Amino acid sequence: VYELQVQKSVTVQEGLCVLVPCSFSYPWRSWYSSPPLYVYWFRDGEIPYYAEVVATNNPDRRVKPETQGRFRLLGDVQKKNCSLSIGDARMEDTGSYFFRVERGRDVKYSYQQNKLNLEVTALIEKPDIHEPLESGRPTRLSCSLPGSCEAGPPLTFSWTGNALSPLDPETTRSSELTLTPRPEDHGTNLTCQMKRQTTERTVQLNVS
Ligand SMILES: CC(=O)N[C@H]1[C@H]([C@H](O)[C@H](O)CO)O[C@@](O)(C(=O)O)C[C@@H]1O
Repeated sequence: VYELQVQKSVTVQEGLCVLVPCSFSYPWRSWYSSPPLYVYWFRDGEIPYYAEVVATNNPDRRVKPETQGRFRLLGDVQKKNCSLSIGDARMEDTGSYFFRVERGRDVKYSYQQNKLNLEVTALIEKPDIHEPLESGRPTRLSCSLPGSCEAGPPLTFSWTGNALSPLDPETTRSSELTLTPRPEDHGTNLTCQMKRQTTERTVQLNVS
């Protein structure tokens, strides 16, 4: 009667985020005596009674400062959803995790058989720049990053290149950038670095 559906292993590139689909079941008669349903995710081998949860829907339970905001329960727990969302992954997050349910004095249960193994790989993904290119046009660029979440603390950008003097010599921190390619700027390496408060992406210009 106590079942938990979730993949056993999961991978995420440090700094990015992933969504761990999860579903769970437990015996519940369903009559009006309806005490609240509290679920938790813990680090492997911790004791429910004394541990700060990595994630929970219990308003009284203290959450690990390290996971506050990065690990969040998605979906309605009242609808069998234990889906987890890990954001701004960190190497420290690597390890095993388990889910627990509690409802009334009777329902209490840790799914120690269905642990969740999380491996935090290194960040190899490169930012992105998203077809004009006319000498004298107000083209606007945008340097974002795939697999990113607005989980942790906002990212920081800084553009590099020789073609950064035609206009503002300081308004180049924004994610998006407006620029009118002045002629001389052709086949010039344009870069965009990023940090989470340092990977980059270099592209070659082309004016016509
Ligand atoms: C009897 C029951 O349904 N739940 C029991 C659970 C689960 O059997 C295990 O966590 C499964 O791994 O174990 C406990 O130690 C717990 O964590 O509270 C006692 C609790 O009564």
